[PDB]
Amino acid sequence: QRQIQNACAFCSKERIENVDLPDTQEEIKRELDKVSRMIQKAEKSLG
Amino acid sequence: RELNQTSDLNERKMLLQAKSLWIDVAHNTDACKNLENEISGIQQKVDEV
Amino acid sequence: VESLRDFQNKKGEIELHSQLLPYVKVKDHKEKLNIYKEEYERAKANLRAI
Amino acid sequence: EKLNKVAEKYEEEGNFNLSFVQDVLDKLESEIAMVNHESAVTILDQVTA
Repeated sequence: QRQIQNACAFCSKERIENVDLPDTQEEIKRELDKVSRMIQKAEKSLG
Repeated sequence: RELNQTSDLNERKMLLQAKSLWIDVAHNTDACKNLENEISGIQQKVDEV
Repeated sequence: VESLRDFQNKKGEIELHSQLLPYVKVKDHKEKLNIYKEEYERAKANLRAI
Repeated sequence: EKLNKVAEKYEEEGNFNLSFVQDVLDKLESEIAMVNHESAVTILDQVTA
């Protein structure tokens, strides 16, 4: 129930199964870090 | 266009977090089911005795 | 010419990095091998003594 | 030898991992592909003469 509440805090599971994502948490963290890198790259390239 | 692409990437990172939490949900459900099977076995032993 | 030189330098750098990363990769593989080996050989020793 | 020295450098920093190495790769790739790179040298020589 607690993890369900955490997941439903942002977005719903319907879209969650619509997007491919690894089950291992480490790959999720790596993809999150890469997203953050792209965030910084865009923020600095586009000002 | 890079700003739009990175906005999509950030929404994808929110999806990453949500998928992680749902996978945690799945793991906890599996553990609960295993404990329920243990309950079934131990109560079968209770029935035998 | 400046752009081309930077291109060459960074291509060499990324090639070097891709070459080197198998170092820590093989180190981690050795850790998964050696540690497991020691632990479970000790485990087989326990059962053999038993 | 040089790769072993860089291995010592990175592992002292903890950099010797797929994460840091791949991030450096992608950073240099972004800086190279976006900044598209004899004609220059020859035309310069003609200019100078």
